[PDB]
Amino acid sequence: SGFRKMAFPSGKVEGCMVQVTCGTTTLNGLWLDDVVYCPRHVICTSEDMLNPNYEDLLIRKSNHNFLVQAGNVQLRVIGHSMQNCVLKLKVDTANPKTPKYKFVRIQPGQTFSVLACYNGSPSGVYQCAMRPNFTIKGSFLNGSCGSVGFNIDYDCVSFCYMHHMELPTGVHAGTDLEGNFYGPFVDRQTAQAAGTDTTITVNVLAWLYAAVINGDRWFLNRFTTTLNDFNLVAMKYNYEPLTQDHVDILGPLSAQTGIAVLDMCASLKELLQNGMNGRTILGSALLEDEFTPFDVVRQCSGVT
Amino acid sequence: SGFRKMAFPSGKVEGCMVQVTCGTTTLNGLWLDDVVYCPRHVICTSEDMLNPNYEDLLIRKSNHNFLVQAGNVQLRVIGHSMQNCVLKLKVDTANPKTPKYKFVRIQPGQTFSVLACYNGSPSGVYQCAMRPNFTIKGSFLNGSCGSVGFNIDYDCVSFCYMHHMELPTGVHAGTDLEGNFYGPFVDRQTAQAAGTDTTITVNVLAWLYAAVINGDRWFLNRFTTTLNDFNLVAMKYNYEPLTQDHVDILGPLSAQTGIAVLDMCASLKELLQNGMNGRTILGSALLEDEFTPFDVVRQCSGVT
Ligand SMILES: *C(=O)[C@H](C[C@@H]1CCNC1=O)NC(=O)[C@H](Cc1cccc(F)c1)NC(=O)c1cc2ccccc2[nH]1
Ligand SMILES: *C(=O)[C@H](C[C@@H]1CCNC1=O)NC(=O)[C@H](Cc1cccc(F)c1)NC(=O)c1cc2ccccc2[nH]1
Repeated sequence: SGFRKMAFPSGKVEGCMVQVTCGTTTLNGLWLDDVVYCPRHVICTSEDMLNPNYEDLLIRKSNHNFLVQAGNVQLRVIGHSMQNCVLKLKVDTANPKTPKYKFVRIQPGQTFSVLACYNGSPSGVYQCAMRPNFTIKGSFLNGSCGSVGFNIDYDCVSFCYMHHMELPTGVHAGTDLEGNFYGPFVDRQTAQAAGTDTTITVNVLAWLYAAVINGDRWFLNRFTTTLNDFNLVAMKYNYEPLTQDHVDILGPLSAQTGIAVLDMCASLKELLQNGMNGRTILGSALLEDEFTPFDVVRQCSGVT
Repeated sequence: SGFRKMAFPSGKVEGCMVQVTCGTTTLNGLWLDDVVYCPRHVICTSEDMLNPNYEDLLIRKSNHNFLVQAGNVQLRVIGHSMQNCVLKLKVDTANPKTPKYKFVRIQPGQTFSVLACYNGSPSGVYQCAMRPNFTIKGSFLNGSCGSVGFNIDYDCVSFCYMHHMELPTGVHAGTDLEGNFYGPFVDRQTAQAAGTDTTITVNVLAWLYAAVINGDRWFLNRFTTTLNDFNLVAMKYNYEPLTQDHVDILGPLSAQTGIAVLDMCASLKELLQNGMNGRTILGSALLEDEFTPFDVVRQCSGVT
């Protein structure tokens, strides 16, 4: 029993983190086979950022301008190129610790683990969701850029996020490992800001099922609702509409608990309209939306 | 910016997890140098548990009854012995991935990372506090016993927890790596139950400082309180008394924010007496007590 925000074990990713330095900027890189991936803004000066032409900036660099350090070993850079907003530094040594991996882009509402790193050294691991507005609510300081987000399936690391920047509200923005930003953000100095966000309804329902599996039942009721009536309530409280695919995805959890999805939706409607009246669910006094149905199933196996 | 429940990178511990099987029981072990540590209840049958004499049970075992598997390699057991509630299996191979390590016992109120494992394979990592009542609110299923808790300092893993059991309320109990239980729990079948718990006051104050560093200020006020008057309020709300050492430990965070510790205590008193009035702090609608002052400093460096 119990339910925690749990990250994937980070060792397979730790073995891939290196330090990349260009000029006076140091940040992190991801070393897979004979390529090190890092944010292209490593090549910028501060004044470069309010109007950078990266093609020009990169054409003025050579391999020797990039210092790559893996632990206490310098890696010789033998080529450089830019893929969208990431820099690919070819090095003369394949990482012997390269895991099986994939570069996957994730959807809003999906979760992943972040290995925060500084100076190529891992500092902490935590779980994050991609928000509907394509930001993440991370924990990142100066020097954390190039830290990555990932999921692990069997033996395979699916990398889905590289960290680039912090927005004015304190939330975070980055790219997939192809260098393509999540959301309408850019690696140049602008007034860019997070757009309006919404709550991930299917994840809240998943977490209510986690709570039932863990013995929190006080919010259940005998009522049901229709999908349409629920989604009228969702709209009013800035929750994302629930689809029939979401209902289908919640099928296993509904079967395990014996609580139909639209019955649980009637409970969520009551919670939105009434609040908790001083009670908690899984140790929270808010409705939590950063657990997917898969996160709940993986963690709550066989408690029944 | 940002503030997350962050665990330590788990790779150094992943390299130490193995599977231990005795009879029909499989659980996890910790392989350091040429010793594998695991819960001694691995040698018990189900009926053994309501009244086990472990000295007798172990005197009836031999090395060949213990199957130890590190990944896909069987480790030959060449000795066995029992230290309090842990079993030490000497194997004929030193773990080449042994980190620098220590066995440290932690205090209630301190935090650590848990690497949940099944069948010797790491599944997830999360941060936990040792509660005042010596339980932990973990996330553990059948097969998770022998999973460990730890902190990492520079290159050194301080192991502080091995998992043994789940209590009736769904919280968890275990030992230090010397096999000595945290709290008044035993590895035999009893009606044992978690005792009354309390909130870790110094950690709540630390988290309020984290919130200030991250721009949540609405709960601040111009008032101060005395330590005595605060502790009268603490007693009423089942919070642990605040000591002058706690005040001293909060000194750096107080200096960084410019908010005297007893000023922050006056804010906490107001929050306990009034609630939050629909507001949140660092994304929570409850006062959070599983971050130590060191956790906050490590994570919130230089946001100022
Ligand atoms: C990389 O290590 C670093 C991580 C930041 C630092 C603080 N917290 C984080 O997550 N990233 C930067 O320094 C980037 C660089 C950059 C990227 C894209 C466009 C840019 F103009 C600059 N800068 C920021 O994250 C940044 C800059 C400003 C200015 C004003 C308000 C907010 C803000 N965020
Ligand atoms: C080890 O893998 C396993 C981990 C448990 C399983 C469920 N969630 C966990 O964290 N631990 C056990 O099976 C232990 C064995 C044990 C240890 C000490 C004394 C014992 F009598 C048995 N058993 C339990 O955790 C347990 C047994 C019972 C019975 C009734 C109520 C609660 C309870 N917990």
